[PDB]
Amino acid sequence: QVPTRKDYGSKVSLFSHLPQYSRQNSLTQFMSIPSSVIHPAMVRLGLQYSQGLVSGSNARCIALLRALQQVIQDYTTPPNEELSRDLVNKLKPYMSFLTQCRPLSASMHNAIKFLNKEITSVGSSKREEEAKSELRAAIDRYVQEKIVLAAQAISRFAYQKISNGDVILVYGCSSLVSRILQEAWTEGRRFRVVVVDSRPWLEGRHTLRSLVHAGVPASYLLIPAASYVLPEVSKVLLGAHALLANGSVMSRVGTAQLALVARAHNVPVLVCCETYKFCERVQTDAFVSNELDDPDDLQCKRGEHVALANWQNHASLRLLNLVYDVTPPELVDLVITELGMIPCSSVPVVLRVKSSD
Amino acid sequence: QVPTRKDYGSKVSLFSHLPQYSRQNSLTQFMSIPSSVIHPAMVRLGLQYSQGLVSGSNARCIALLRALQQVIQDYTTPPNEELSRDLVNKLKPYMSFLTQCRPLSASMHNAIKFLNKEITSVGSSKREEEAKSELRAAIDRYVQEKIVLAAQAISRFAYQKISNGDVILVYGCSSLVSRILQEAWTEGRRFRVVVVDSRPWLEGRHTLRSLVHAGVPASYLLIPAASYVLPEVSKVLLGAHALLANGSVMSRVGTAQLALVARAHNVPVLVCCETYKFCERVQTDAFVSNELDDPDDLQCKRGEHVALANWQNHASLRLLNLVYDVTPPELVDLVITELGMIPCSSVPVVLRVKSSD
Amino acid sequence: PPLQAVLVADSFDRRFFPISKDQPRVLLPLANVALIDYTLEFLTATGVQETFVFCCWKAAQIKEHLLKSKWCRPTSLNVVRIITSELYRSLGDVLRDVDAKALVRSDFLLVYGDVISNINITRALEEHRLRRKLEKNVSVMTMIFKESSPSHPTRCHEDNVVVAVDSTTNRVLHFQKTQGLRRFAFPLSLFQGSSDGVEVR
Amino acid sequence: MEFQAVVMAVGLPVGNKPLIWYPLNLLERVGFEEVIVVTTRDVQKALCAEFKMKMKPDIVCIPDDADMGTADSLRYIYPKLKTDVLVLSCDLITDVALHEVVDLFRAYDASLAMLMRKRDFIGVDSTGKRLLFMANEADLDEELVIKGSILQKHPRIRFHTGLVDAHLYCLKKYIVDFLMENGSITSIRSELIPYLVRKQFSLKSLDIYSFIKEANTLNLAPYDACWNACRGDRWEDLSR
Amino acid sequence: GSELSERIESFVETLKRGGGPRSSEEMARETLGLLRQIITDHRWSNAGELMELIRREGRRMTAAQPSETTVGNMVRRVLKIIREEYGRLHGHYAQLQSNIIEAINELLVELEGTMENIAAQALEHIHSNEVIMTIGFSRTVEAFLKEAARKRKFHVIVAECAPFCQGHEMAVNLSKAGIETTVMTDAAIFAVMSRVNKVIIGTKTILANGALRAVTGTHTLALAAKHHSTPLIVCAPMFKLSPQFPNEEDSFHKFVAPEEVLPFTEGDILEKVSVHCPVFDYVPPELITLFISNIGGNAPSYIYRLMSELYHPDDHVL
Amino acid sequence: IGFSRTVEAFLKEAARKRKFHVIVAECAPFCQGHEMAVNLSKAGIETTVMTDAAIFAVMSRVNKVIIGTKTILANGALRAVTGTHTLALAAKHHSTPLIVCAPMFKLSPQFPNEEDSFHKFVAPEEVLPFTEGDILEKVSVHCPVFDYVPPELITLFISNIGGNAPSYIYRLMSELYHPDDHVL
Ligand SMILES: O=C(COc1ccc(Cl)cc1)N[C@H]1CC[C@H](NC(=O)COc2ccc(Cl)cc2)CC1
Repeated sequence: QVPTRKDYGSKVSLFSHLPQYSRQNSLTQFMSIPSSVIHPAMVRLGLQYSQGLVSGSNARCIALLRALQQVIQDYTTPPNEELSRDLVNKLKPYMSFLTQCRPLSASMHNAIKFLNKEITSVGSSKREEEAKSELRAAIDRYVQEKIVLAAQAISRFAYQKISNGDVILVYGCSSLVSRILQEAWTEGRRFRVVVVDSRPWLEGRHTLRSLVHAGVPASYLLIPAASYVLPEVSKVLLGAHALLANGSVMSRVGTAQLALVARAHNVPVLVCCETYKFCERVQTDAFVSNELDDPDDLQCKRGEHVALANWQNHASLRLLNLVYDVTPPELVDLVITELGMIPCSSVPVVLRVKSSD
Repeated sequence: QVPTRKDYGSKVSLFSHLPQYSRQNSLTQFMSIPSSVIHPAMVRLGLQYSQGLVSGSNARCIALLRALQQVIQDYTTPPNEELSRDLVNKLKPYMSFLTQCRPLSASMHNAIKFLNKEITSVGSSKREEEAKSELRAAIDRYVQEKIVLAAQAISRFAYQKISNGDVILVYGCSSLVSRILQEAWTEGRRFRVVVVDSRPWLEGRHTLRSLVHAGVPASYLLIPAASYVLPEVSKVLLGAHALLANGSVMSRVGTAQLALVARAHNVPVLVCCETYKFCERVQTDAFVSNELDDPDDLQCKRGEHVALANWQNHASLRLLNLVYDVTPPELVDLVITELGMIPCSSVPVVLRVKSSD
Repeated sequence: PPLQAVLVADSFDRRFFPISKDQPRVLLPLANVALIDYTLEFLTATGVQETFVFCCWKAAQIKEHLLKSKWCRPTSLNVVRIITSELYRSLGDVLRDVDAKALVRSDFLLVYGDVISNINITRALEEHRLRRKLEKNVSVMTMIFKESSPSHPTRCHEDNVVVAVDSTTNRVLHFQKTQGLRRFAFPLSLFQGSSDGVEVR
Repeated sequence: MEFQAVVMAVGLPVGNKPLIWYPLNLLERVGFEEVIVVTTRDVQKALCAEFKMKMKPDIVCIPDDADMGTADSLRYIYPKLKTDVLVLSCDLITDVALHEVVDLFRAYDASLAMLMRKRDFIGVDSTGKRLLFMANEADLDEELVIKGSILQKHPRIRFHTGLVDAHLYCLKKYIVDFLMENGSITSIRSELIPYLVRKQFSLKSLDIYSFIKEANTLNLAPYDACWNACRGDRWEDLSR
Repeated sequence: GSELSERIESFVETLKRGGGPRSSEEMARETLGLLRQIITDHRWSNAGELMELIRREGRRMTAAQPSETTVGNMVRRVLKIIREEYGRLHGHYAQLQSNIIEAINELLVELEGTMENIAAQALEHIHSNEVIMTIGFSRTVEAFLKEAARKRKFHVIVAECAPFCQGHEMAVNLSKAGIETTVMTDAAIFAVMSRVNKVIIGTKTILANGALRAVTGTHTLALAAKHHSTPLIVCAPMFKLSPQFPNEEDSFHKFVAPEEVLPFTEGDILEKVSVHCPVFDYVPPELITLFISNIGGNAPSYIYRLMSELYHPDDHVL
Repeated sequence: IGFSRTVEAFLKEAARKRKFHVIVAECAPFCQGHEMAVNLSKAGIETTVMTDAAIFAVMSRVNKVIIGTKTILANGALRAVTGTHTLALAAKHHSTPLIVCAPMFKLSPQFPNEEDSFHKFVAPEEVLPFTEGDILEKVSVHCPVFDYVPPELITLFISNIGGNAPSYIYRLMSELYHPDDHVL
């Protein structure tokens, strides 16, 4: 049915268990053009995930829920079966194909868990299209509140903290931090934002655009210049991708390093994360569970001295591009959630609130 | 000629470059009974070193200088050859044999360097036995001052530091710390000493017997229970074997660990070392220059089921007992030499006033 | 088989004088606890199911001290047997009383009432049962000793012993005390009878 | 030079090969470039001409007297020795690696180090190397006596009964100095063993060491061990 | 009657004399069987009478071995089971009794599958070519490593404990599975801590601070791992979690005979020396990174909530 | 970090008798660590190539840090290729020793706080290219190619005369330079 993608390049000895694919090849070379095993919306989601077009975690979860809406809308019921078991038996190859396209983010895992909890809690007294419209209404109501209302609450809690004349440091590309800065600039705060970026995504330029289309004075620099700009920086605002059970912040790879330099410069860090990006899964390093992007992404254009062009001919050469890392809970001060300003030590306890217990 | 010893057991992958010998193995199985390649005093020193009978650094250097005195006393000069070159050309196989029996202490290395500088400074216009008696008197004066005058000076500098009602922690076996405690008990200070020991040497019983026979109230303890006694302990005294140019303290293996737990309990560290045990060689860990003892010394008889007896049947089993380790220079407070009380930051600086400059 | 023990609750040494002329020497407390409670605790800790307390002098006081203790309670595992007679005067008369009354069954523990120990003797019991089934009931006594240096302040001049042992089968060949003897005489028939090794202890 | 090997001949080559050839070959294998050999004169004073007919590198054969002992043999060569003495005998064919007794002589700096291989009751400390007592009933009126100081300093002493002396000693300079200063000793095997064993039971003292081997055995002067010598030399001299 | 009395007092003298049974899960199963035998052979009308009966026996059971806290917090969890079911039936003689029995069977079927759930979650904490450091001997960390080595290749530095070298058991039981382990002493911990990537240890008792008492020498390991900033994994079950605060009560450390430190053949220097052997050690919660139990991973800043999910504050002094 | 012929020569001859691993991290202004990676991979030292943002992501496994520098200051501090103060902070957090393989012609008496002339700023094209858009007018892009490391984040210097402490740089300063020539 669905084969597995071949591992590209020479893997790191410390990252031998984690998969490392390539973007130049995809899994649909040995698949049907009218997609029979996987849904067409699911293969469209996998193609727009594997090529790097949708890389933000909120955008990934939103496109995943839209593809799930297209799956449920194009779903029929077979004889001698129930929806609550056939749907969970059919969605698991879809999620496994999505995992084989790209390692899933934590928001996608919690969306899968919430969808499983929702589609197993439907009654057999309901009809087919009645339950389908109920599940579609539950999906877009859920994404509506726990994206837009959570982002508005986090921005309102961040407006009463950002002062006038402040210097804010951001890193990476995210919807929530850029929305916070846009609403703070339009609501009355006068500040300037320092953008920190890292190779090879160069995605912070995106939110740099999101700082100049709103009229905020911005400053663009990279992670070696963070040590130079952090004496000037008063506050650091970060976009968390996943929060773990011990209070750790699983995020983009230049965050724990950036938080350590910010603590060394006595600048408090402020991560922004919602409850649906939490995890009961816990890790303490960036080695047991991490995403490995392409080894061919690290080469550069400095004249015509591309040294990492024929890197595979060297047998004793290893190439590694980490995506996510883990911050220790000793470094991060604030977690600004829609329930308020909590520390990292309150990350699983809110989960006890978010498990209806 | 002398062959290379058979290295015993399965070595650690991080300790592949350092040799690991055995005490049931000895080098003289394929050597002459009238020792012609090696001196009889030198092979006697190698047998006293290989079996573990002489383990203290000052005792090793004193027995080395006595063997060197017997070498110089039993030395002859061949025709058309000078003493200042033939002596350094003949002593290097002796020191290679001594290194092959056991990895040398740094006091032995500094004694080798001082003897090479002394016998290089002999003019060829001098006679044979006149220069031999001059070098024997130089060796005698060197060991005389840099043992007993250094020990009396360090004991006098430690007598004005130890107060009344104090409690002192010691570790391992050292002649200098035991002489300090004996002279402080006999000169008027009233204190009690906590002795910390560790496997597999169990050399803390030697300084325990040295403290009980002096009339000092003693307390015998091990290295895991030292964290139980360091809230009680007011001062930690240690016997250093070598001090490196960054300020690291090379001694017995439970030193930097004990100094870290003493700093965690806010107990100051007082190493006692002489100026001839310094090094221009520097290392930052216990992995690039260290001694490896027998792997069969770690076994114990706790009942009827000695488990590390036939350890060589398991291919994935490694046995290791580190002898020397270094300390971070921010952990040790005092360095008491015959020039006075210095920090570790003046370990090479005293070398600058001990290099005739 | 059930483990038995004969306890001699009256040392007929005339040493604790005039200390023992008020209360007997087994009721002497070390630290809040008399010696008979230590001995009965050691006997119930090693696994003795039934003991035999043999007290002769001031034995009503020992009966008064031992009945209100833990080892006469019905909830205790180790049952005791207080046997008092004003006729016996030494340990040999105690064991001939044991043989005449037919009390013990198989391999009891001869112990005094004033012994402080925590020795797990069940290994020595297994070795003695090994030797009684191998030698066919010829191995008679297994004397339990403890490694201590000759300079130790525990063992005094009146209690120092020297033993000569066959070191491969662990049997006693010679046994003598050092009371008033600077020289020690060892017979030579020990060496000619057993030539499989010998060690003095 | 560290050692000067001395081979005794007091009542000889009766076997499949010469009885003098095995000790000398053993000596000339591991070092011993110059060997001092003492000739026999009790049975017949003509074996020295039989001793100078071998093919060794260098031998020192001296004439001796008829009525003489091993202590008198060491007192006779006293002005010609300047280092430690390593005593041997003629009827001693040993497959034991010689370097154990020399390792025990060098490592502990002993005053006498000897080799035995499984009458004379010996007591050696629990380490198995340092001896403390040795006695026989040829000179004992009482059965056996043990000093109290050696029991206070060494609490367990392992005794051995079937051990025989292979007559391979390692004497120092002051031992031979005291032997030359005390002319009352005639047999050094009963003199240097028992007097030094008594004087070691004194801190600053002397050390006596022994190696109990389990590979081969020596021979005797009588015909009791003359039957196993050919059987030993037929299976042990092929490797040598 | 008499059988229950002698079983109770046999258990209390077994905990007084030595370690019977060997490891803690066996003793927790024996304690639950003893408590169900207590509640199946008694008479009560109100829940508070049985509460004070369980408290009166638990006072003697903690007065037997105060270092053995498994019986104490197991008795306290059973008391909270009594209080929860009395609260849910108050808002009751045989139905309540059978409900207590089925809750004890729920506790048994959760207590039997603790190590297998820790092994099931072991794979998300171990990566390939990893340097692990272990102190003491424990079946939980051994099952953790022998499950994680089924698909991963790493290294384990098991360290022996200086009073009695219990880690030789774990070393010769791990090397049969091919871990490439290394045996050393505890005098080399900070000597090797510069190369240790992760420290995975067990414990004896989780305290209410998040602190823990464990085998001795592991507070030194926690200090060295805080110095080198490596995370700590505490492979602990859910019956080693006790509400006893560290500096609250006495009898924290278990002192044993000094034979294992200094033998009796030392000489007359034994009478002028003070030899103590604490076989346990105290680790504060700030030196601990992560706890791993059968329900997953928890922070030391969360254990108190588990306290409120397993214990009541009136039963703390018991 | 960065590229220096002393450190790559160090590693490429130290791999002649030992087998180990070197992780050459590139620096964002000019990725010169690719040249060091392809020069060390020809010697076979199992070279791992990473970015500059994963240092604390990989500091949990790095045993020691062997870097070069551009200029050693008088107090033991050093300017070097940018991003290495972050590496020194992470190595101080993980307590791993730092090896500064530096010669003695990079030893300068110039103090850090002296007329603010520390960093060398270069063109911001390598950080933000000229084809970014109209957003280059309302942005402030700086590219410092050097960074400041205090002596408390340094364990050991390695010069041609041997190993020295950061508590010993004043003695080499007074042995190689005169205090009357600090103004030049
Ligand atoms: O060999 C061992 C044994 O470890 C010990 C055994 C015993 C003792 Cl006492 C001390 C250490 N451990 C290995 C484990 C992988 C590591 N690292 C590598 O192999 C590769 O290094 C890299 C490469 C890339 C990255 Cl991103 C990180 C590390 C080297 C050492």
